Amino acid sequence: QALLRILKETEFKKIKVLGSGAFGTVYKGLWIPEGEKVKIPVAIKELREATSPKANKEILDEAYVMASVDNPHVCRLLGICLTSTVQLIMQLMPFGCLLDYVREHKDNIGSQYLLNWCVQIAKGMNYLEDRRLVHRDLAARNVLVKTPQHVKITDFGRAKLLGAEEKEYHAEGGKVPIKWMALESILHRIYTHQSDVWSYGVTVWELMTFGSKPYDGIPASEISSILEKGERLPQPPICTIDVYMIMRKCWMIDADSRPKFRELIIEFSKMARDPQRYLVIQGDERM
Repeated sequence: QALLRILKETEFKKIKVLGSGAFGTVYKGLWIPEGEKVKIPVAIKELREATSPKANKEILDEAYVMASVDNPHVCRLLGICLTSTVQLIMQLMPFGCLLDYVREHKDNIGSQYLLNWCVQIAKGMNYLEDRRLVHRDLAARNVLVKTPQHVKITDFGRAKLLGAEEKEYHAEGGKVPIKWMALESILHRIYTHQSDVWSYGVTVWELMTFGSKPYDGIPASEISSILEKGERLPQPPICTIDVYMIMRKCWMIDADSRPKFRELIIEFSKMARDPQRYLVIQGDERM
C-alpha cells in the first residue's frame, strides 16, 4: 500500500532528452543504486520549475498513490527525487505517446482501435478517481503506448490527492494546459473529477481526429470567452452523432451534467463491441 521509494538525485545519470515542454523535461537515463554497480535504464521526468514546501507536500502525497497503482492503464511511479528539483522516475515507454502514434499511423488505425483506447483511458481515469486522485493533466500527449493494443495514462507531478472530505482542488497561478481544461478550472482554478471528464473529452477528440490540435488557431486568451459563447471543438469526420454527443456532454458548463468515468467506461465499452456502428472510417476493416 505504501511502496514509494525516495532516491538520491545522485543515483541517476541522464543520457539523452526524450522530450521537453513548459512543465518539465523527460530524460532517457540510468539508475545506479548507491553501493551498487548495476545500471538500470529509467525515464527521468523532472519539473521545469522549483517547488514550494506546499507544492512538494502535494506532489509527495500524489506520488505515494502513484507508486502503488494496480491498474493496467496507469503508469506506476517507480521512484522520486525530492532534491533541488523534483524528478519522477518512470519506466521507459519506447513506443511513446498516443498523440504521436495516431498522427503517424493515421492510415492504418481502425474504429476498433480508437474505441478500445477510449475504454482504456476511461478505465484508468475511473481507477484514479477511486484512489481520490484528480489528474489535472489528461491529454493525448500524456497517454503512452505500451503496445498498440495497450495504452497507459502517465503523470508529471500535477495530480492532486483529495482529502476524504474534499471534492475540489483550488490551484495556484502558473502555466496551465488551458485548451484541455474545464471552464471552471480556467475561470476559478478549481479542479475536480468532473473537470477531468472535460479533458477526457478533448483527448477523445484528439484521437478521433488523428492528432488534430484543439481550438487550433485561437490564442489561449480567447478560449474562456469562446466556451462561454457556447463554442466547442467541431465534430470529427469519422464520428457518428452518438460518439460526438458524448464529447459534448463532457464539455457541459455544469460539471454535474458531464458524464462520470464509470458511465464513460460503459458507453465506450458497448461501442467498442460494435465499432463500425459508431465510427465511419474509410477502409476501416481493411486494417
